[PDB]
Amino acid sequence: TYSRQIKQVEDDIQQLLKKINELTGIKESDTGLAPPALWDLAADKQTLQSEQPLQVARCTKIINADSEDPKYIINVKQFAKFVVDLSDQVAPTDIEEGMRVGVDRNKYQIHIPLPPKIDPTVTMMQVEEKPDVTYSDVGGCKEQIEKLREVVETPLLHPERFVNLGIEPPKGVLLFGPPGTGKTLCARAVANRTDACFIRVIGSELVQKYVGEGARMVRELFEMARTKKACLIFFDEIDAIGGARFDDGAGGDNEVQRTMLELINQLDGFDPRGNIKVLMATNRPDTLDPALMRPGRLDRKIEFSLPDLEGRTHIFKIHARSMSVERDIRFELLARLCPNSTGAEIRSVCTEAGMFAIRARRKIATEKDFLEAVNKVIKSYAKFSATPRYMTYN
Amino acid sequence: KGVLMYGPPGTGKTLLARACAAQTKATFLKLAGPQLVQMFIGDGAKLVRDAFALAKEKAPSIIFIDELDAIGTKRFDSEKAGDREVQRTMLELLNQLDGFQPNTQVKVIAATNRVDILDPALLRSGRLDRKIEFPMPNEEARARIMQIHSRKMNVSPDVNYEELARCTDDFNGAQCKAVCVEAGMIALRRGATELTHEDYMEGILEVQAKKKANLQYYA
Amino acid sequence: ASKLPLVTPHTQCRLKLLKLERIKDYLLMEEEFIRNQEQMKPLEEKQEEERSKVDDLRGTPMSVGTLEEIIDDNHAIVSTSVGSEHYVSILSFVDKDLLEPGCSVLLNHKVHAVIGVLMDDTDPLVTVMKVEKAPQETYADIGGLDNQIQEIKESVELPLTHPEYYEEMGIKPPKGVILYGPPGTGKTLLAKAVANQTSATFLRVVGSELIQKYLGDGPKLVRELFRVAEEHAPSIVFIDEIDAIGTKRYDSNSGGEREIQRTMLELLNQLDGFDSRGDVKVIMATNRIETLDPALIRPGRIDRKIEFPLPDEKTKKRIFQIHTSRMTLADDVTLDDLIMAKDDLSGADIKAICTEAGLMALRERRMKVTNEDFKKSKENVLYK
Ligand SMILES: Nc1ncnc2c1ncn2[C@@H]1O[C@H](COP(=O)(O)OP(=O)(O)OP(=O)(O)O)[C@@H](O)[C@H]1O
Ligand SMILES: Nc1ncnc2c1ncn2[C@@H]1O[C@H](COP(=O)(O)OP(=O)(O)OP(=O)(O)O)[C@@H](O)[C@H]1O
Ligand SMILES: Nc1ncnc2c1ncn2[C@@H]1O[C@H](COP(=O)(O)OP(=O)(O)O)[C@@H](O)[C@H]1O
Ligand SMILES: [Mg+2]
Ligand SMILES: [Mg+2]
Ligand SMILES: [Mg+2]
Repeated sequence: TYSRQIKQVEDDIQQLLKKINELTGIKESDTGLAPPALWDLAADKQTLQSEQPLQVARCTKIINADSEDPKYIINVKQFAKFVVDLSDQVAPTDIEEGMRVGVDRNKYQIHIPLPPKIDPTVTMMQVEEKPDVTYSDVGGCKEQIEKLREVVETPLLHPERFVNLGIEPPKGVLLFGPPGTGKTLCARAVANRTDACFIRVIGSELVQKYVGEGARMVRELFEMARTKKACLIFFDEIDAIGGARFDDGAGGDNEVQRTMLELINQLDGFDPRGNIKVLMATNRPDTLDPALMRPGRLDRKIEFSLPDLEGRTHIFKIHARSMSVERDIRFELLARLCPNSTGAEIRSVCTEAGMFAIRARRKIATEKDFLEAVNKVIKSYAKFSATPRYMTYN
Repeated sequence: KGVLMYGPPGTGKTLLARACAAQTKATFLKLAGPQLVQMFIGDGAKLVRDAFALAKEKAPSIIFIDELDAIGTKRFDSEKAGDREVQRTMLELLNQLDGFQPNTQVKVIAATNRVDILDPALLRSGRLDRKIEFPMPNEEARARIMQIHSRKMNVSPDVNYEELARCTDDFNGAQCKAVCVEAGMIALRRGATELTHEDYMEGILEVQAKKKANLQYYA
Repeated sequence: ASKLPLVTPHTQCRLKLLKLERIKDYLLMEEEFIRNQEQMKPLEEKQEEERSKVDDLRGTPMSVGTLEEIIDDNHAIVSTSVGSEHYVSILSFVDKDLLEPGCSVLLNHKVHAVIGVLMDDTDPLVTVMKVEKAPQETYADIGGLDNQIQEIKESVELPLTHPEYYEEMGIKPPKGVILYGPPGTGKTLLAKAVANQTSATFLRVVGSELIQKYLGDGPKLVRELFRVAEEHAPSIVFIDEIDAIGTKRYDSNSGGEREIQRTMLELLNQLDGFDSRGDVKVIMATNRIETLDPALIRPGRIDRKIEFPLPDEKTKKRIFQIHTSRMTLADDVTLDDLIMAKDDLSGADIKAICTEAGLMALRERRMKVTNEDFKKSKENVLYK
């Protein structure tokens, strides 16, 4: 009944919100200013305290010290090199050589040491955040998980069963099979459960534009990794980063091989990486280099084969546990109809047959809705199939 | 002046170089292969002559170069394309080692695993003198190698290393070391504390990396 | 601003009357409280006095710098415009949330301290790849397919407009769509109809322009393409003629075939990486389907595979009806003689005849198109 009466009493109080919030100060949509009722801490005091007593302290880089005296040799970006001194506020302990320090603009003396440069394209490839894939989603390949999981996390979660027995456990592992088998999926489950830094690297990010540029990114990776206590490096699609050394005539693919040699040097020999565990995952391993396939770098060699029969029946129970189905369907009949099929196809069977239920009207799939999806995915897309020239890995 | 070690990659080449760094009390100085490759021109060239001037200063000093085929790739004539800058760091490493103004104060240890890649200008006789090769272990060394890495493990006296060296053919010093670590982990699965002979034989099947396909229809 | 998101009665109820009269009380009490601040503590205007205090703090020369790190106790290392970088402090009116490494900032002139941040002027490649307006007419312009028109709405349009049908089924929509067939059958034409209909941002790139001239510049362009696609919205990425990345070799590319391959490995990542993908649909189109890598066409990266046939002789008659709709067609012509002229004429051949026959009319200043226009049209278009 009171059709306008609720409306205009709604409208003015929705306006009376804005009409006084303009009288407080959030307005003047800025080009980089703050909320005005938030900066009141530095409004009178620290405006004249963080500015007028505090100075700029231009940052530099130290070449070396010398004996008998401080007399530090310093360096800046393009300008000259000076001979400098400390302040009183810092000890001469942590002014070690090759270290960035802040330096005043007048006397040129050292104020404070700095953290080193991180080369920010290496900073982005730290994962910081965990996916939602659990080992309960990697069904069908239980023995491959167990032989993997005893290398990555059991020395980290229990570093006493290995020490007191007196064995140094393996450090590297590669994961290889046909595509769509579950290689990248199983690596997501490791980053889910772990606790150390998980630094991922995709092998097509180390190809650079200059000469020797890509080999320096391999160092800055392992520089920040040795600072951490335990860390887990993930290499994906490493058939890009190096296959083999084959140089003939005109030197071709020479530049990528220097990046691959620097990676080999950071894994073995001469005061080693310590507590860093690597994890590669390739698609065709026949191209890879024999000096990289050597144990001590890539100890475990987990195979991801195609599921046999009970591997397949368990995958249907994963990708169709959460969908409206007829109760009386059997999955064991379906797994006999897909002889050499990947786990990726079995998911696409389940997602296709739900669409047939959405095609006409209905709300739950039937047994024949699966069979209409089997011959379309398996036997009608069989021209592509992606597998049979990858079982031979060529 | 100048030695060269070469061979298959698991035969132990770093292992002598880490041995000699612990024996002589001189200035040991180590290098990576692709460390002498820089974006700006002349920086890789300047980086070489700084090293042989620093080892000139410490008059007892030996210098080590690992994975020399990063820079020592054979030169080639090509139009329209081709790297040149990496040849500059090599052509000074030829000269700064041997040629004009020689010296006998530093010794060079070089380690590669492939030799046919290399430019013959650095295999001449005087730049790299003694070219020693590291073959794969024949039979008796494989008994000796896995005896070394089985030192810290609780091994029962049921082991025949002459048998274990003989059921491991075509391995190298890395793979023989890799058997001792894998057999030391299979016993942790079954809860045993000592090592038996069958733990090593199961460790060999993991290092060989066989493919399991339903094959019991022979014989 | 975002004061209350509840609207759910949607009637003349007392509850909608009561809720907003509660909010009427919370507003006026907030008003009358903050009214008493300037009554008892006038002390400034607060409209410009705190503003001009800031504006007299920050100098009239305002240099623009560049972040490269942040230390959280309001001082960070910033880069000057020259290259000599400093270690200045950060203010409190600086709203410390829009500070990423590489973001443009505002420094002081004297002590170079971080005053403000600057909005970015981006980008001369985002606006290259972003389709601004809707291209052309609707799905009614196509005619004759009717089986795969349903298929593309099934994967793109219906997941966006009706997000209820998949939830009641408990399913996720199919990921990738590829379109293949003989040349000129309407592959690019259907993607215009999707760009007509959708509300998502639509990104288009030819497969030929993925290849570059510098090393590593190719895979860098793929990484920043899917960067742009994710950072907007639900979005559609359309990649046209992706066989052209592999068939043609160009001497501008310094790396040979083993740089094309590293480009394809990066694209092979971006479709099914382990990173959380988000809401980005991918449409791909080609005519040489047997050439490209089957590792890229596996289910998981591309789910639906749609074939286009050559037009049938009753669907050809539909196409002549479409492209001769708004033209003053003289009654001399018979369209059925034009249908079986070529046994396998595409849909592109029909529009090529219909436009060129109109051009023959303007040579003689006419307004209608006769039969001998079409007689000399197919001699000009087809037979050469
Ligand atoms: N055993 C499995 N159980 C459940 N899902 C699986 C399984 N194997 C694969 N999948 C499906 O495969 C997809 C991930 O495939 P993944 O990326 O691991 O392929 P891959 O083995 O890495 O090959 P590629 O490198 O070509 O991607 C996921 O959608 C996942 O649902
Ligand atoms: N079935 C059709 N219905 C309506 N118009 C069509 C049809 N087929 C082709 N055309 C006309 O042909 C022109 C070109 O079509 P389009 O380029 O989409 O074919 P294509 O297969 O994408 O070509 P290409 O193989 O060269 O990419 C369009 O402008 C359209 O007007
Ligand atoms: N007696 C031995 N003979 C050969 N190799 C050994 C011996 N003892 C240990 N090793 C293994 O050889 C490895 C040395 O690596 P190495 O073959 O020098 O690499 P590369 O030759 O590729 O630089 C060590 O990891 C060590 O485990
Ligand atoms: Mg993968
Ligand atoms: Mg070595
Ligand atoms: Mg087209």
